[PDB]
Amino acid sequence: FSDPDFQYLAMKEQTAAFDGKKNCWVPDEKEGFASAEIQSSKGDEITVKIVADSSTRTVKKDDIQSMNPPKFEKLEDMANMTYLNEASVLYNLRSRYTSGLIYTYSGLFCIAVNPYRRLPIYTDSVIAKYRGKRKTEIPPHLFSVADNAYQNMVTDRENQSCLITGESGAGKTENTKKVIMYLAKVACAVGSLEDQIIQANPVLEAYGNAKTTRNNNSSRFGKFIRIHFGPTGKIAGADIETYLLEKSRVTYQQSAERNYHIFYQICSNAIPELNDVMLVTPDSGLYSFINQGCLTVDNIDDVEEFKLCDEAFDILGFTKEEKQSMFKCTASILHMGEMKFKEQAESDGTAEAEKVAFLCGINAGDLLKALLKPKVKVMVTKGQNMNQVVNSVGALAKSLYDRMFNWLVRRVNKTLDTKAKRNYYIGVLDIAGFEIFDFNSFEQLCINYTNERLQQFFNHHMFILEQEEYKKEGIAWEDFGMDLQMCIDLIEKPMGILSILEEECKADDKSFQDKLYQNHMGKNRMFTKPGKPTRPNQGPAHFELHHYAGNVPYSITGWLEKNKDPINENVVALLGASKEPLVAELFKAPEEPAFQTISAVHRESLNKLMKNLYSTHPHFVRCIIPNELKQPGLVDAELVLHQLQCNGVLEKGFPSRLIYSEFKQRYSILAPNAIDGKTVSEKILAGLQMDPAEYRLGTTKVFFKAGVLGNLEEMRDERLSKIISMFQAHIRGYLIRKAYKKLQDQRIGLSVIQRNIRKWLVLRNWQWWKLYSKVKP
Amino acid sequence: KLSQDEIDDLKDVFELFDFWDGRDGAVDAFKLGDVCRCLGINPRNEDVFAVGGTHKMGEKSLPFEEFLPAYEGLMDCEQGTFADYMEAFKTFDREGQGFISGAELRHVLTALGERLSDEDVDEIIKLTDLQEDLEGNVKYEDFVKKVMAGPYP
Amino acid sequence: PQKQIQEMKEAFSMIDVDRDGFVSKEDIKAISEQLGRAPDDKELTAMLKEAPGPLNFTMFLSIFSDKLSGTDSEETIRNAFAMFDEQETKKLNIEYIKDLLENMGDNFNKDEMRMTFKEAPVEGGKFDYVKFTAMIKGSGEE
Ligand SMILES: Nc1ncnc2c1ncn2[C@@H]1O[C@H](COP(=O)(O)OP(=O)(O)NP(=O)(O)O)[C@@H](O)[C@H]1O
Ligand SMILES: [Ca+2]
Ligand SMILES: [Mg+2]
Ligand SMILES: [Mg+2]
Repeated sequence: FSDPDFQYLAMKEQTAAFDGKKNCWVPDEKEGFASAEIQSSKGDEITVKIVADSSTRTVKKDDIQSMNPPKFEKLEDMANMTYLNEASVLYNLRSRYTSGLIYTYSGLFCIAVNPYRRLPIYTDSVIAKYRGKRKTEIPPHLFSVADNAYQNMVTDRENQSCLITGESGAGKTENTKKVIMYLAKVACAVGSLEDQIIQANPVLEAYGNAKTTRNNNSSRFGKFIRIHFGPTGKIAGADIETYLLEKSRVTYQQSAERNYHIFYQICSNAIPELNDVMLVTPDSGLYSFINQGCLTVDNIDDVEEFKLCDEAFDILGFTKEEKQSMFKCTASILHMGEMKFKEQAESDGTAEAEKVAFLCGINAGDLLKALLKPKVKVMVTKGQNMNQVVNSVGALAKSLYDRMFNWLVRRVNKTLDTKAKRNYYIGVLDIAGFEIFDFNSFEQLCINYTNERLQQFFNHHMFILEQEEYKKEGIAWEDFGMDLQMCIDLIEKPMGILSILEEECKADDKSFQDKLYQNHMGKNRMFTKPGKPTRPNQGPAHFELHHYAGNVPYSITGWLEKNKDPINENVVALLGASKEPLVAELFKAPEEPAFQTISAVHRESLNKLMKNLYSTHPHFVRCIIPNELKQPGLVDAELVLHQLQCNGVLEKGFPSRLIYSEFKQRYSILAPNAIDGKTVSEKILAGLQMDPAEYRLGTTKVFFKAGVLGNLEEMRDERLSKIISMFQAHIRGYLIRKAYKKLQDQRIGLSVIQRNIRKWLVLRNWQWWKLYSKVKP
Repeated sequence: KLSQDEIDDLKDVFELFDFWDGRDGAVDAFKLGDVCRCLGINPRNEDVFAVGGTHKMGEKSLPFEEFLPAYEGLMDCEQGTFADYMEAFKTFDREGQGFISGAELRHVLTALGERLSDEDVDEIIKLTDLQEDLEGNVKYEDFVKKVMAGPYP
Repeated sequence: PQKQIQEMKEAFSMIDVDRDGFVSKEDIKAISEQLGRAPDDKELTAMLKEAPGPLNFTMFLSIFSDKLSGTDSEETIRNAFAMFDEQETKKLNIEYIKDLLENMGDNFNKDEMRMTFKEAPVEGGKFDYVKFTAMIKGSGEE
């Protein structure tokens, strides 16, 4: 079973000479970590020679990093490594990436560093070559993984979940798909409910996604598709619950960025019959609500895809009517983004504004009347002015694009809902991630709140793989990130932001800002005031805070409204009852007339999310953004690493595993009494007087609480200054004695000298000596 | 505490110092620690600075009865054992072979701990008759036995 | 010893003018102002009380020999120095030895040093102890 279609899926040298402690990794500035062969020592400073650059430099011995040998290179599973450290992880992958593999594993973590070009890895042939294959045989592929989740759903009999994450333009969204696309090729009988589900993308991706400075296809909603099954076979059904679409986009497009794909694909002229159904001139160009930034996405065809959208939309079992009834609503925004004014009245060209009427089925004139400055209930009316009016128009634009998106999805769930016997499900999540920008307020907070919650489920499953060597290495040990829930809580707990933006909401900005600081502020480790870390192109905030990714400075400006939408009641009421089904439905009076602030639903939506995740045997996938250039094959060290910093490698509160073989060359100095004997330390341990719940001696390794292994370094430090200065004092004494004899002799000699002399100076003052000398002729 | 014949092992060597300061019945705190070395000891300068002791020459001088509580205090002082002097020179042996080049060795004690004047280091080597190979490395293991195993063996 | 007492002898002719063979008060102060300056009266007498017994060559030779006693030999001096000329230069640094005698030891005193070096053989900084010795007591030279 090898090498037919394995060209970019899964020998060479064994040997070119590697040495042992002579070779290692060194911090480069361009390549992150560059390879080197050492030359000499001098304390902290270490002289080492760069391998294939060939020129030497100074280096602290604590930046130097261990490196693995050859037959251990371009490794399938990094868990099976000697040096799973920074400069090693960043290597292996690079080696594999640059070599046509994108997928790799590290413990129970998936690694696909995004290849910006298309790839043959997806052929049914391959798919076939996969299902039923145990993990350790076939080279690394999302397939292998996607498979074993069912391999596992059946036999173990429970739901599994598959969380696919990484940064933006990483590949989350692009695999989530490839995934349902796989599961698909295992069911058929003897355009297909299978082929119907596959289409649910082009729909939601059309309306939902958008081109971002980063990635031309960035999502804007949290997705979590569930895929159930029958007691036996292929699927029984599936469903979709989305999370927090960007409402903002609809009206504003950050420069060099655009609005949702559909909008632009609506003016491409694929089916001109509709130009007239749309009352729209097919030029993307000078419409407003959708062109603040690029209007063209290169290597992305608006007609072809749109057609594909229409085409798909049908297989969804959407009537010709339902089909149209969407485009329609969608076009109406293009137009309202137009309704001029001049005043509290001036509706310049009530000629376009004329137009929204035919589309919703509400006389436009009735509508421009009833809410240019028209009224509300208690009903009364009061002068709507030239600006909110403008800022009340988008109130309507967005306040719908959401009700519409909502509907669309809610409707897809309807045709994907066969009610056959359902037993288990493979839930796939394709959600956001943590983001820190030069400005982060509210929208940009929940992405974070939702993730924090996602970290609990993360290490929830680590404490667990952790007790997987409390079994492996015979030891029973008896918070470790107990402030994390002190963040979770800080935010979601009852006397918190949420419990308030919801509660304290005579509401203006500081009425709201005051409670916050006064209550769990001033005094919390996490919830603290701001300062300047110099965010660069960076700007304005009011509060700071810590997340398992670091901190991020927030603002609170106009949120009590930000958590809501000002659909001017009667505009609504008027829209409420109109003739266009979708429209009329999208604005129905309640169960009955005579609720929502964005979180009541999200906290609700989210809570629900979690609940189910814990009802599943998760599987983690990790998406790495090779580089900033959208170019395949390129590697941007400084970025890759940034990413590895918070997912599967160091920077949370657990025991510091350590092999004896190391504990020796390490702290052996804190207890100098021994003679091998792997027990060379049990002694150092006691030979220190340590309170030991604080540690556990497993077999080939040792586990300490936090700051334990920390103090050892702090002691080992202060311990060797002494031990050196001691041996220095020794040398010093050996000197003062190497010469004492010498000294004492002289002490004599001098006594001779300043004695005879002190007399040869009396002899010449003795009356008689003079006289004698007076005469020796 | 020390014995009477010991209170003598102190009268005898201080009558050499009261000498080289001038027979007056006093000596200079600066020279203190030095005397304490002649008496088979190796206190640390930080130490001698506790027991009275003085930085630069001529600052404060002392007679026997004060120069006494010195020795004794500086007597109950921590000294080093062979291990210490090896379980600490190991953190500089990368080959683990048991060598430390001279260029380094110098730095070790000339740059770390209670730094040593290049001078001392030059003599202390002359005396201990040290030497390096063609690789320029030295077998420190020994060196620590010579210096530990005193002047005249 | 030899010439030493014979030298000391040939000297007695000298001192004694009456050549009575005894050196009286009125017998000293004379040859005194005969070779330079004379003493004081009492000085004279105070010089005769030092002659417990009256004045002859053997009571003379006595009080004299009664001094160059508690003094070391010569090579024991021409060597006591040597202990500080480690490299055998047969000379010391005039600020060295000098440093010695006044700051450390049996503290000489200025008056003492001044009077000590007032005629010491210093060359370009180098105090020649070999001869400061060879003469502190009397070199062999002829
Ligand atoms: N294996 C892959 N092969 C080819 N192209 C890919 C692959 N993974 C991702 N891409 C490309 O990279 C782009 C980024 O994917 P995308 O789904 O937009 O990222 P993301 O992680 O979901 N970010 P966002 O949706 O903005 O939160 C895709 O639209 C494709 O252009
Ligand atoms: Ca003295
Ligand atoms: Mg996406
Ligand atoms: Mg006479």
